[PDB]
Amino acid sequence: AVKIGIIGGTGLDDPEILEGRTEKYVDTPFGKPSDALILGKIKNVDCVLLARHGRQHTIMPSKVNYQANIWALKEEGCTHVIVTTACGSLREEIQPGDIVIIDQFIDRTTMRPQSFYDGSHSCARGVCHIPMAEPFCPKTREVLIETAKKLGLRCHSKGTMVTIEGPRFSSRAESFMFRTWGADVINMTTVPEVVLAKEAGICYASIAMATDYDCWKEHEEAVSVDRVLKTLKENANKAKSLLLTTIPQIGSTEWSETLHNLKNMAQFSVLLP
Amino acid sequence: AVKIGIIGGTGLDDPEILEGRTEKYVDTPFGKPSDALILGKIKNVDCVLLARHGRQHTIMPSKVNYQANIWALKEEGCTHVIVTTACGSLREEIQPGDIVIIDQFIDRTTMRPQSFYDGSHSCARGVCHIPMAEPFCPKTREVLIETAKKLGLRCHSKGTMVTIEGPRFSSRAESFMFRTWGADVINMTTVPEVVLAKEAGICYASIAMATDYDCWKEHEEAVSVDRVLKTLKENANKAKSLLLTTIPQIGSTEWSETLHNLKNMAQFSVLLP
Amino acid sequence: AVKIGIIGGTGLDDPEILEGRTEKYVDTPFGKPSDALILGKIKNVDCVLLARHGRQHTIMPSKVNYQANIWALKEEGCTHVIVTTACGSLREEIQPGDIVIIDQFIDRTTMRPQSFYDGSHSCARGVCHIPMAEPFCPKTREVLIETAKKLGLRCHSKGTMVTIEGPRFSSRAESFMFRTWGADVINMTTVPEVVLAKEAGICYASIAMATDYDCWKEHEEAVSVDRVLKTLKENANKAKSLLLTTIPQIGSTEWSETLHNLKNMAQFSVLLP
Ligand SMILES: Nc1ncnc2c(CN3C[C@H](CSc4ccc(Cl)cc4)[C@@H](O)C3)c[nH]c12
Ligand SMILES: Nc1ncnc2c(CN3C[C@H](CSc4ccc(Cl)cc4)[C@@H](O)C3)c[nH]c12
Ligand SMILES: Nc1ncnc2c(CN3C[C@H](CSc4ccc(Cl)cc4)[C@@H](O)C3)c[nH]c12
Repeated sequence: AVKIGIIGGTGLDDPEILEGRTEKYVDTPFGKPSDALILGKIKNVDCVLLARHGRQHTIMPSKVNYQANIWALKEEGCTHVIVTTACGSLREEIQPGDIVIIDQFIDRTTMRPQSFYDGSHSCARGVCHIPMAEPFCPKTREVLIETAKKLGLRCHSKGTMVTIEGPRFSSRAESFMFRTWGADVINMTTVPEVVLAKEAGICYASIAMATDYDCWKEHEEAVSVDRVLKTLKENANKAKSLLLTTIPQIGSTEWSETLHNLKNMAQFSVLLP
Repeated sequence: AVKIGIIGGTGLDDPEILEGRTEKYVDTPFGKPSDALILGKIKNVDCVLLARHGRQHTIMPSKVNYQANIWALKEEGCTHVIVTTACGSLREEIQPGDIVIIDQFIDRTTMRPQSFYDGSHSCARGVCHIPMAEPFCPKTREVLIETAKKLGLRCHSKGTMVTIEGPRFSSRAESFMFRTWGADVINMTTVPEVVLAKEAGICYASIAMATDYDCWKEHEEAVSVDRVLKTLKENANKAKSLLLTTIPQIGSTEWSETLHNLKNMAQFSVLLP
Repeated sequence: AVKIGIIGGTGLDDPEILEGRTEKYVDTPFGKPSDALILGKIKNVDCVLLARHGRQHTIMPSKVNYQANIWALKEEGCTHVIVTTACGSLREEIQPGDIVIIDQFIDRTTMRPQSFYDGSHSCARGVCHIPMAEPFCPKTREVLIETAKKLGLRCHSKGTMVTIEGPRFSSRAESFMFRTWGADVINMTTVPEVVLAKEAGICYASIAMATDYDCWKEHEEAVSVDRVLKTLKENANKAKSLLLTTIPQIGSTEWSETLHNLKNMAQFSVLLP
């Protein structure tokens, strides 16, 4: 069965869009999810919705309960998780408003749990070393790409997200260094969400929306909260249209082989006594 | 009004120099400052002095209470914070003994709180994402530069500090990598001091004194505590003269616009419910 | 006297090999070592054996008690610590099965104590800033090199280990970035083991065994637990032969000057009140 966890800036909740809406507060072995899971049906496909920074944004990216979020989506039975994220563009040709279907990351985070297998829980015994060669679901990305071209939206079919610890924005020196590293976009939340998704055997893809060019331009104002907020307001419909047209397609594709493979990868990543 | 917090290796305390000296032990929402604040007047300008690693240097750079230090200077009413720091040179042309008026950093730290807005305190509610495009006060740096040329001291008008976690020094591989990154000087304390200063709406500049060339030279002894200590002893007067001649000038400049701008930046960085 | 702590994948325990075997559970100021120290004699040289991830591998590289391991070896009286480690090759010419006698590292770790001098213990008072220009014992490496050529084994006489936090493997973007950085091999345990060894005045060298090429190859399967495990099984005898032929030689060399120098370096790294 297809069940799609959706994380992020999605006005997808709900009434016209979400049929059979149910609000469910969840307690996981890793503590509390960011907010109540919102459960329902979007065009006859089972979905689960989750606001990353909580009821009206009160928790910093560093202190987001990533373990609880992923574990709670898996336990509802999600086979997919498709997320949305604001990001800074590190390249001229990724303009604010553009979607980037990222395919790689570089971790610049420092204070974040990145495994369920942390020694502390009976649900996750042993040590897990999960492969990250292909951090993002190949077939989901493809649908995301096909669908954005169907929508005639500006879109980059690939890209490397650098995830900074934050909550501060980058210095200029840092911005230029990530440029030399070959990173395309920058955020605060992609790691460890994607790593925990893979540990859980979930197919996970990210819709990244560029909102600013960070601070690397010498003659333009550098990123701020207010500039990200207004760009994000202007452009939020694109990520929303992309998901409404994507979700029909996911629920009408063959998935058993991808999910079987993802399950074995996660299974065989773990070392028991 | 002008009030200048001064952090670091400053024999500025006191008797000839500091008029109207007062020792004040402070308790902030973020715990204890590194040491008692020493309060007084240097050439008719209100100053506040603070030893970064405590009464006779007992705390590692990683465990320095950066939140408490900055918050306590702000609460005394500082409009400026000008700091001094030892550093390793990552370029031949920055010789030991040289001052670098840094203008950028690269964060290599890992275990450090970098925001007052951490979820825990009523004085700092919401999430703060502070811009870091220009981490250091433009007009203060300028005075620092003008004044060092007035002193005929060797000086670099700009520079990128890499801040390592420590307390160890860098491996050679690490030293060469920061070189390829375009870093000029290296230390253990610049981040998060500067980031917390900006969150507080304080104009903050750093006097960086090169003490060694780290370990990148193939045919010279690599950095050690004793080599830094003796270079620092030989060269400590330069940073002291620079501040005595700088402090008159700060207290005689126009500041209201810079501080208004810095206040709005900090104000508009924060997200409430 | 020579006493050699040996950490890692060593079937050196024991009966044919280890004379006068004794199992000793130890309590250090920094908590418990990874496992019981196994104590005895290998070709008439006093050795101490220690399994890094514990009795049948149950602790993640991030949560390994590095402070306890090193401190317990020092307190038994080790003058040397020679370790073995699996690693990913970041260069074509380092083939799986090859030994790399590493000589440098780059730290990509984030959540790890890296000093005994942490403020908390009477055995380690003050702040320690240990030089890392030459993180690995020069004369031990040399014996390791000479001995591998005597064994006619494939061997790289130098190399830069990047130590990632883990427990996940690297993304591809990350793999390529460490390549551009000039790293040769990749692991999860080298830092802070080597840094704590130096703080302790112990001569410390690493036998690194390449087990995989991580994920940088476009047309080969990326690293997994099972691929590392089988390569490691196939190649484990090489690291074992290298140590049996190395250990005679260490116990028959002049060491007093190296250890005196290493002791002064550690001594003079520390700042008391
Ligand atoms: N240059 C940049 N650097 C790092 N991250 C970002 C991001 C990504 N997030 C924006 C956000 C800061 S602004 C914002 C916007 C809406 C709301 Cl409700 C709350 C806050 C952080 O979660 C990271 C966009 N541009 C970035
Ligand atoms: N190559 C290098 N790398 C990192 N940091 C530094 C530093 C900066 N600090 C020196 C200092 C180590 S030596 C010292 C000197 C005086 C006293 Cl009272 C106490 C200790 C650390 O706080 C970082 C200088 N050279 C450096
Ligand atoms: N590409 C790579 N990246 C990071 N580390 C490694 C390592 C080094 N270790 C292997 C090991 C993962 S696989 C393994 C093997 C035997 C046992 Cl008993 C338990 C687990 C981690 O400790 C890091 C090899 N290849 C690596």
